[PDB]
Amino acid sequence: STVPRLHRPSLQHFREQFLVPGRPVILKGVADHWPCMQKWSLEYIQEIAGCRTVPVEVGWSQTLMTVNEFISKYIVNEPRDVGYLAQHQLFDQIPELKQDISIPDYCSLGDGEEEEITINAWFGPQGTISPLHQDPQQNFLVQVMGRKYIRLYSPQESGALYPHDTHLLHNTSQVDVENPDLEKFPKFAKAPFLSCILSPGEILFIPVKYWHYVRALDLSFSVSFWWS
Ligand SMILES: O=C(O)CC[C@H](O)C(=O)O
Ligand SMILES: [Mn+2]
Repeated sequence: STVPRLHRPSLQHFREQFLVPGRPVILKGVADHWPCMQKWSLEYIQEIAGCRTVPVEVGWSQTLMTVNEFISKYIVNEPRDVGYLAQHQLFDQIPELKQDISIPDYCSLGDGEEEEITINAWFGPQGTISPLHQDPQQNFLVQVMGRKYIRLYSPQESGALYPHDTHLLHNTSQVDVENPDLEKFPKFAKAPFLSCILSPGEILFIPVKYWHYVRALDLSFSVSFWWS
């Protein structure tokens, strides 16, 4: 089915119908007027961040380059390979940018301290893919630029997702969601799921341990908040 979209639900409604039972939802009307939504053009990103070093996932390999280099080589003109400025705490590195986002009020329903929320940037061209995996905290994934196709499988379906057997990769599925090898992974075909296209100004709540797969449909910038 499709992930439900709710306009500014109350704290109590979010807590009781989504957070506690662990059900995904898209929050509308919450981040849609954060400054980032209008300010973060490529040129703005170059002006504020261009000379800073960032980690870039290529393909598979992990490298380092400036933001200006990342934009030149992997975004504009005609890139040779897929590169993704993924899972990077850009807002700790560049506090000016932190002024363009906010901590969602819903995070205060958690048990953790605000100081310990991890804020990551996800900036890349059309076609970046984060394979199906699960994380150990709650997440608000805020879409700023472009759209993402997202598939969500409940932790109750873990047996059908064939996690990798190493402790290191045990949080990641062996299956390629959009082209699954059903000869090797036959249980995957019948596993139920939710999906959405997440658009600018929308927030996706990914419950703790919910399996998620993400493909960028356009040049994309997302900001995740990992919280408890
Ligand atoms: O947006 C992506 O490509 C991955 C999002 C990530 O898995 C998260 O935990 O926020
Ligand atoms: Mn994740």
